[PDB]
Amino acid sequence: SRRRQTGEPPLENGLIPYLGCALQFGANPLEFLRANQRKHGHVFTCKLMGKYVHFITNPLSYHKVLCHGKYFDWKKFHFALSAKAFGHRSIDPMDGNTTENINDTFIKTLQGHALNSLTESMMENLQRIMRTAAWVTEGMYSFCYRVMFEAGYLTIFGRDLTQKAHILNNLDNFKQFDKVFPALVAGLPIHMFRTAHNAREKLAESLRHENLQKRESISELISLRMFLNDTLSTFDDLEKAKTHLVVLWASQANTIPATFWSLFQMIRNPEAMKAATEEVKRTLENAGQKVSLEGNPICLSQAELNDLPVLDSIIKESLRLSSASLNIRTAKEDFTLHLEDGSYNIRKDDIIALYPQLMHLDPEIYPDPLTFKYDRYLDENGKTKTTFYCNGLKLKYYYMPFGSGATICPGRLFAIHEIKQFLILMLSYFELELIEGQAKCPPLDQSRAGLGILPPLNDIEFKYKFKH
Ligand code: HEM
Ligand SMILES: CC(C)CCC[C@@H](C)[C@H]1CC[C@H]2[C@@H]3CCC4=CC(=O)CC[C@]4(C)[C@H]3CC[C@]12C
Repeated sequence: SRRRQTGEPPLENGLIPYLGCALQFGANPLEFLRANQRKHGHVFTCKLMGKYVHFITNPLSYHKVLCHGKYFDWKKFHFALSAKAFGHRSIDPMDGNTTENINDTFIKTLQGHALNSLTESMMENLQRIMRTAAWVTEGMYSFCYRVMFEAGYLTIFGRDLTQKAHILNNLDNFKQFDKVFPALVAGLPIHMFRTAHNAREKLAESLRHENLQKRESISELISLRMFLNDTLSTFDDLEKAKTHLVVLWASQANTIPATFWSLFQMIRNPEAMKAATEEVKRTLENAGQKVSLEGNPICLSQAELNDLPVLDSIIKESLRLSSASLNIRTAKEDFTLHLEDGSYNIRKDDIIALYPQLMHLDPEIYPDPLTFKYDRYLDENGKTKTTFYCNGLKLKYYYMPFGSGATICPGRLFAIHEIKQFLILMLSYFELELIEGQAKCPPLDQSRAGLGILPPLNDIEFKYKFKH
């Protein structure tokens, strides 16, 4: 076994060989870390699934970790996770299967100019899917899944302009595969889950280059990713298809619960709904956009979308409460980490992690942290508030659902645009209400801890009726 040495943080080895604290950590991730915070302070080491994870819990120490250091490796763990879960060979250039910098691929196609067409495509696709008036009762999460999945799929992978059952099949397959994702990350083989195994292979088949080339309006991302698969990799046809499944999962898995919580919190709070309705009404008027189901589709520019402070605040506050990401980096060699709490010795191949849900729900940073306050990221005038403090010091990192530094989601700008577009269209098309307005906020499904946004454990019913 491993023993704590000179300078090294307090070590918690756990009661199980290999797993260590994994079981206890999985049982209640936030309370497990909070209990270790009381027992060991802001810096402690946990043996998890064969690894030794140093947790940095002081929000004032996040900057020393999120920096581009010569001792950190921020790809090796992610690349391995992807390989195991999606069933492709190593995408690490050191392994010689590809020479592609996937980070460069994502930057080039999810940001800058590429973002314009991608944003424009999402708005067209959403409107295609969403367009005597009667009240339709449905599960809010079920609704958000239908709408966001189909729109997201068509925006990223283009349209087959030749078929409704096929969209429904991909939808169902994705639900079946995504259901066992926490187990796949843990190390359990997909073979063990027959339904999910078949689902993953069916998803992969439809994303083969031969099937993708037959589609209209493919994203610059996938068309670049196809080109680089052929030019810079030695992957087989199915492996190439599985690299597109990684991108499908990445574009859907966090957007769907993110969309649910934003929609839910906006309707649940009458104050948030009234403000958002007025903002969308104001924005559409100034852009000369008329909401008509039979006429021409609405068009909003990136500039118009980025100037929605109320919606931005609603999304940010929705993510603040539901984000459960695990910010990880690995030690390249043995070194000493210098933090506000002290100096700690870290060994080679050790993991240095952040669980920013500890910060998002910190009462010292966010007063009444478990309450949804729609204007939490707004000032007196109604402009985005970027100043948050912690024990007197102004915080550089205060909101991290997409991560930060080099370990940041490249799809963040698109993610916020597509949620905004869904909310704009939902407010413009329908009259919205809940089955039980005075019903409790659903508990977060903790089985998805470390994988991004936590979905609700149980779905909430809601009603919608198109406007005249
Ligand atoms: C609410 C929406 C989303 C959330 C909260 C989210 C969150 C994240 C987080 C936390 C990571 C890992 C950050 C880290 O390295 O510690 C990540 C990675 C990534 N996300 Fe997002 N994401 C979202 C939407 C999207 C969308 C719409 C796309 C579209 C393509 C996307 C593409 C990716 C990709 C490709 C990576 C991996 C980057 C790399 O390893 O090189 N994400 N995202
Ligand atoms: C060309 C492809 C093979 C690119 C591969 C991208 C892989 C490495 C990326 C895409 C989406 C990323 C995940 C996004 C969601 C996420 C949230 C977290 O809080 C921890 C890290 C994870 C679990 C990420 C791990 C690495 C993933 C799976």
